Amino acid sequence: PAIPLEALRDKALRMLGEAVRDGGQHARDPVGGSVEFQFVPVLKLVSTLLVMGIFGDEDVKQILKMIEPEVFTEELEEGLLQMKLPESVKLQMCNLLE
Amino acid sequence: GVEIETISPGDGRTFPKKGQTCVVHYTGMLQNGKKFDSSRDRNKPFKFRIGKQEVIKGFEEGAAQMSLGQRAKLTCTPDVAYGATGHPGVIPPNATLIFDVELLNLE
Amino acid sequence: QVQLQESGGGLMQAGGSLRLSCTASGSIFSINSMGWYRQAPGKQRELVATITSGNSINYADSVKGRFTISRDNAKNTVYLQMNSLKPEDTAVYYCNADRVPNGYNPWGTPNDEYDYWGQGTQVTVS
Amino acid sequence: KHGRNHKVLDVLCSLCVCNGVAVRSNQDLITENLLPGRELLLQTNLINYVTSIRPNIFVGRAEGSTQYGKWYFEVMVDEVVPFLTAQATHLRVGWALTEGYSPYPGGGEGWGGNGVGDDLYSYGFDGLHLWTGHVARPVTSPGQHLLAPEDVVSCCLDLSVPSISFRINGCPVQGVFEAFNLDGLFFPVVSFSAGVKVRFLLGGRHGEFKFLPPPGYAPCHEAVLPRERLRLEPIKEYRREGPRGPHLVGPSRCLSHTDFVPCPVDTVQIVLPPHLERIREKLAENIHELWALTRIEQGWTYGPVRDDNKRLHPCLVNFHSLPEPERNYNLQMSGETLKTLLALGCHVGMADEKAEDNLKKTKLPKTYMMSNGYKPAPLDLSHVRLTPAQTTLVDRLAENGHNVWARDRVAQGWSYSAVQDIPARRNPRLVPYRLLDEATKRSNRDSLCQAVRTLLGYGYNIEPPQSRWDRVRIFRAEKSYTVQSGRWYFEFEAVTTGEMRVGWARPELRPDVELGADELAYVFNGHRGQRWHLGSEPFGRPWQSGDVVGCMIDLTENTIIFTLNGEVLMSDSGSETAFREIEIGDGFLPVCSLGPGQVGHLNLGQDVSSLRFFAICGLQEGFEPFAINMQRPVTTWFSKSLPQFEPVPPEHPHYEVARMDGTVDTPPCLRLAHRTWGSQNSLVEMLFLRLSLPVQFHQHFRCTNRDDPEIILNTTTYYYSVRVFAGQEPSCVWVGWVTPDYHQHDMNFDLSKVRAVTVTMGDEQGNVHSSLKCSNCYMVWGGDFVSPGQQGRISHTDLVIGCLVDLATGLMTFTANGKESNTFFQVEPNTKLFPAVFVLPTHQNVIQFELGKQKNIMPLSAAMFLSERKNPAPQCPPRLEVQMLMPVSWSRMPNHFLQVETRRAGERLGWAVQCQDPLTMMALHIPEENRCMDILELSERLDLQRFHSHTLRLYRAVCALGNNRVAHALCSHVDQAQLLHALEDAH
Repeated sequence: PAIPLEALRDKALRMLGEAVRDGGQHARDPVGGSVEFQFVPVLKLVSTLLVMGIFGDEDVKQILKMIEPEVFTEELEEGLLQMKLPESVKLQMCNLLE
Repeated sequence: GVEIETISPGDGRTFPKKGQTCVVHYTGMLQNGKKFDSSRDRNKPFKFRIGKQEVIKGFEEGAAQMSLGQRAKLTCTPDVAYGATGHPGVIPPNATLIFDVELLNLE
Repeated sequence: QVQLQESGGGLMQAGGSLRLSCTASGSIFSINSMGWYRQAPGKQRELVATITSGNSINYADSVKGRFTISRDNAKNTVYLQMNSLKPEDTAVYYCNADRVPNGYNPWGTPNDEYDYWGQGTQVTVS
Repeated sequence: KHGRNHKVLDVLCSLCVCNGVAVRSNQDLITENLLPGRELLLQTNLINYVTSIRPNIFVGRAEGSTQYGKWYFEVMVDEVVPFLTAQATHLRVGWALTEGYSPYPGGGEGWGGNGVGDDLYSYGFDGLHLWTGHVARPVTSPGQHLLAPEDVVSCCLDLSVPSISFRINGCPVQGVFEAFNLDGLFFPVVSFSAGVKVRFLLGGRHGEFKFLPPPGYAPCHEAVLPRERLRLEPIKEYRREGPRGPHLVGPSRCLSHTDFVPCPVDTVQIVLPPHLERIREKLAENIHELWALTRIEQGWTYGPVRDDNKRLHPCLVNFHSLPEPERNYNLQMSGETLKTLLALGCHVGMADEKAEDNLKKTKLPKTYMMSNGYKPAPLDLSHVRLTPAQTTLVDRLAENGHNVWARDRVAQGWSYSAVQDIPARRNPRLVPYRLLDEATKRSNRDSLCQAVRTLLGYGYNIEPPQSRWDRVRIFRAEKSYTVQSGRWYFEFEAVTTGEMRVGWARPELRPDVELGADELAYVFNGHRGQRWHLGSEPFGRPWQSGDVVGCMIDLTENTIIFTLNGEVLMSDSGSETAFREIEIGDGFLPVCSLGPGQVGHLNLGQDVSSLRFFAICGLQEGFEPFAINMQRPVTTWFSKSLPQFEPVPPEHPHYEVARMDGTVDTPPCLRLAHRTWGSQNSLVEMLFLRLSLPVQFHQHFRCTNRDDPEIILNTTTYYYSVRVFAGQEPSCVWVGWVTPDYHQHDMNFDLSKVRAVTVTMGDEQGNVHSSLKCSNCYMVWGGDFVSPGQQGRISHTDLVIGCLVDLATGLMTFTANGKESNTFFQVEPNTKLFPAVFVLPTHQNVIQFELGKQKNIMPLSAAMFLSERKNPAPQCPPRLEVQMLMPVSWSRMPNHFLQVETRRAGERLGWAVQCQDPLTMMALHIPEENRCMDILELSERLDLQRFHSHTLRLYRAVCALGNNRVAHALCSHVDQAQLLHALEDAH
């Protein structure tokens, strides 16, 4: 069954953009009650949407600056790698970088 | 089998005849008050060609039955609905269907 | 409680004597002044002489005719006698058994509001 | 047949997929069986918030009440945005009852969004149809169109005979409400779900009527009380938007229909002492001196031409030298005052000393320009002043006099209206003395104030002789925020001084139990100062308006510290800490209990700069502001005082439920027994019990000792019995059924308290073709129905009341002890009824639910359970249990509220209520109870959270491994709007 791919496209990276800055803002109350429960479902959705090829090159560029703006910015204050992450978030990030 | 209950009148002069696309924002609700369908959640009007047999017969009749901008209640009896088998996992077999149909536009 | 049985007023020419009868049957108090309070077509209800329980006459705003009001205290039947009908008296007449005799009120405001109104009889004037 | 248990969902999920290989037959069978019913799983759907706005006008009917019977108002729609969200824009107009109209934002009966309909207390009408009892009933109207811009709904309320009539664009509707309960006060009310602009038109300056009021119907603006100004307000709010932020608001001091009735004290029966002849003579003479003096002081200065003409009414000096009628009129003056004194408890006295001689008996002005002018005022104020106790006695005597005057007028037929109108017999000062304006109060006690002080000067010895569990509202932090270590600081400002206890409560906090009375709370009541852990303890001092308490907890040092405006409230012993030793336990939460008419500001400290006095107290003492980094505002939980059925706990210290098995010559029955009957702390109060599962009537109402199996297989008569154990008096038993919206926790209950309304559809000619009836509970009157008997009042028989219910015909017939009771009901199609009994305990064993059958009768287990639809064996599955009506339950406060802008646009332009910004919540509907809650409320309801998560996994498993057919089937239940909202939802 069909759901708007453009809607899920923009909403996935917008939600993850708010999520990483929510985590970096020292959230005493995470979105799902924990950093794991805040990042893991969003990273599952982002990885599925990226492997399906829905996202365009500009969206992939913003995801690269999301994961790490250290090098992925072409010639997110803190990348998702640098902040402390639970093991489930690490697994989903491993799939994404795979 | 099918009755149209006017909720809000439209213009009352141009009725969709055979040969054009019918654009509708329906809200399919069950027999039991338990909603099973709506199009505004998908944020997409249901555009279907009239007479080409791609809606349930009851909905097809109820759509020719009304005019532009004219909100109405399409009561689709199981006879003009799925009926004996229903829709698997959506509508139970032998159920009355009751529709908040809204003909927003024609092309 | 205090119900003012108000009899009808006849229709007759200007200058004709007519007795208007009303009985304020009820509590034995706050009935001492049974003057009528006749409300005119389109105008504020004008006050007819509210004679005390001893039939003490007073001046009122509607005294342009006689307005000889003689309440028979034997049965508390106020008899407002009208010898000289005028184009003012063609009004709906309303006996009022109010507490204040002759408007004299050395009392308080709730007491002043102890006024029982009548049924109303239109006494038209020919 | 065993309740919502998540291991069965796990079993189904295991059936779906086997080691990464999907069993298509199992997946399709599960999707075909469990899903289309929509009766076992918790359904979820996106609903829209609905807000109700009323005018402050309250009109009711009571025996001897001052209120007028017939009233009328209008609503002028000016803008509607149909389908601003995915759901249609809710907009209804009608009346509503102050007794039980509680439209809390979010949740409610059905799928939520309750408005002027959706309950038996409020009756509404949108453009097509009217609404009551959560039932929509099409009513014929000329336009036959939903409420659109430029539409004038004229609503009329007749109370003499119960009727709520409607008039759409002048032409009346063909169907009206009738024969409803008149207890409580009716008020106009419009409900809307944003995208709505409406204009209240109440008659007069407060909105000019577009159409004429029906003959005999007064404009609604005439019932605004003299102490209040007409304005548009929400019905019941637990929150408000004050300048500093969200102001928590307690319950309301709402009036009642019996408040408008006058109740005086009888004085005619009171006898008069010799003090009457001794003192009342000179007292009445003083009152004549008062009247004479006020007329001598210009205005009504007397002239000798006539005795009592216009402006020259004073006559015969200050002495009572009048002829016998007027003489007695002057004599009884202070005599009636003496009667009211002796009726209200004041004691008559006498001048033991020469008090009268000390009184000068001559006014200081002494103008006396005329012989009648002579006024001998004794200067009683100068000699003896007025004690404040004496002034309060003056107020009580004035109240008695004004109340008996109101009784005199209502006997004569004088109703109340703000606009003064003599021929209509309506006055603006006719309300009882409590609701009187202060100007009229002064006008009434003008002479009494002097009369009483003159009584004192003459040496008299005169001297001075709402709903339970809705009293307070408790707002607490969410149980997910239970702090178990550290030092925390949350502030609470007291906008209205009163009973607004503030402190820290444990996560397990009873909603109905008063805050701090039990060990579950550690609070401070600033009304008088006292702290509460197990009881009142003198501490600190009472606060004032604007005073803020910086409540502190040190869980490292096991202490709790209260402070007022940065100054630490010292205990009676002298220590700063209110509680020197507190166990950590299961955590603590910021908690507050506001009383009626109380406003507080619970500032947790999201913004440290917004947190006032924190630098003085809390900063540099090691107190982190509670909820400081938490970006979302802390979700709060308020003690919703709406009665709701919850299962009887096994740990209840007063009642116990026994699951007695079937055996032989006995059906499966559920016994209720008073655990602590006939002992100390025995709670003897009305008990509202129901069976947790309902029976649903046949949808399409078709015309339709040896047992006959064919008849038991074709029959639709499913019923049971209720057995009243010997000892429980039948006068306090109510056997019957309840609809799933019965919410009446009435401690003094009978069948006259039953909600009821007859919706009558007629045609254009007026002939009635439909007279449908609505009631939230259909029970035979056990409280009045029982076999007669001279002795043996504790009869050996159990008064077995059977509850014959035909699901097809709808016949609800009741039998008792083998005889058919005359009571019988007939309800509409698609009705769910719970087998319910209301009893007041009177014995150790009171009553029991006998779930059985009879000859050619099929049991109630067939009625509730579909798997046993044709099984004649009576059964008691673990789902079927007894539920008692709880008085209060916790409810989550929504994060955001519908911002409604109300303002008086003009005299013509009336009042203007506009809601524009939309708000939606993802509801969770409990299909067998017909009630929805917020899906965000599941953060504390961990019993339903697990089951719903397993339901989500069951969906995810039936649509697993490329089962796109079942994926389509799942889109019907969980749609993409719900999915996207769940994606974007943070709480």
